[PDB]
Amino acid sequence: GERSRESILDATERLMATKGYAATSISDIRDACGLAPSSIYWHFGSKEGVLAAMMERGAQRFFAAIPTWDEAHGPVEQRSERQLTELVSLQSQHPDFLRLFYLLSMERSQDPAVAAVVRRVRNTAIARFRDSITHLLPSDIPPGKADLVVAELTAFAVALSDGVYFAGHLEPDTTDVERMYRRLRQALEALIPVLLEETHHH
Amino acid sequence: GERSRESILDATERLMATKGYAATSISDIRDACGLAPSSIYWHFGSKEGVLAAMMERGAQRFFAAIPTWDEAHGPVEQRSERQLTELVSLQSQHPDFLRLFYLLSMERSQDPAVAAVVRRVRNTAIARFRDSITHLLPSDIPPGKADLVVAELTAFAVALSDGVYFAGHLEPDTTDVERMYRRLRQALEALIPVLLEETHHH
Ligand code: NA
Ligand code: NA
Repeated sequence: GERSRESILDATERLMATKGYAATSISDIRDACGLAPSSIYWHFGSKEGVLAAMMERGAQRFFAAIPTWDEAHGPVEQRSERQLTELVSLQSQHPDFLRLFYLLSMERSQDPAVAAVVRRVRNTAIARFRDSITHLLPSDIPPGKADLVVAELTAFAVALSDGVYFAGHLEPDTTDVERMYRRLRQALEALIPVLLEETHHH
Repeated sequence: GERSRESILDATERLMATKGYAATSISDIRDACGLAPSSIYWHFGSKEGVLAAMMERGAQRFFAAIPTWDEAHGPVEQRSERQLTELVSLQSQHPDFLRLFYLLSMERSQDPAVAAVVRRVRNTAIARFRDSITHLLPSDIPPGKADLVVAELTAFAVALSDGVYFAGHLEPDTTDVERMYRRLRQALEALIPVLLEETHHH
């Protein structure tokens, strides 16, 4: 099934870019990838399902290009910096999967299969941020306390990172993605002791 | 013109909530507000124009409920805190105008009149954040340098604030809006000396 699916998604991607969503028909997609409407529906159920799958595939490619903490090479002190430089580079490309993700997340989606796609991509991003953020804390924090601090830091980072995409979309000419992320790293470093102490009100 | 417009927007708001955008017809809107399709088109041009105007009106109500720095009362040291508490309160309601703003900003919009609406709302938010952020700096910063630092802080705040809405939409049950904004205020306080020093590389 995989290869047919890839071909459908490639064609729909190019078509939507060209014509927009509304003007792109299943028949246009067939014309471009050589698979009959019957075969397209069999794989994606609907046009909206195709868009959702195109968004997920973009997301998977994005995440695969960012090393997990264990995959990052070089000194363990600089693994955090390697991850971040890959994020910066991918984000500064302004990838279309993100536009699609934010759009689908805000739409009150007609096709009920879209929500699961949105949820999966979102949870992956949160888990990936969590992964790297755990390594910013001192290693002597009791694990439960660390889980709390990391969760909060992770939400802050995910929020800032979401906003960076909007800045790139709406202020493309004045937005330095590398610099925004540097500010995030700096904010996280500062917030760590704050969260450690405020949490001690437990 | 004002009062007819308000009535059209009220009706479309209720209708979209109920049926969704696609299922809401101009005729449904007429049925609900008592203004003929001819009069609806005269004011908004198209259905998309109605949605854009509904989004802007929501935004205007939102901004009007947040005091400018000069409007805030109480000690000038606590004006920043008053502004922020109103922001927290409005954001924690998860207002629909924001969903619409993010959606319209991500859509490749068919009606060319929508972009100007998006631009206006966005510029207002940036100016409002800028306004309050200027008061976080020491008063002895040379004005030009302050403009730079404030701009950067403003972009960071706008980005974090955008992300807070996504957290409220996608992690509603685990997102504390007051706490996220407290973290933003704390991050800004920490970033100020960082930006002052890094800027001294000019
Ligand atoms: Na994509
Ligand atoms: Na609205």
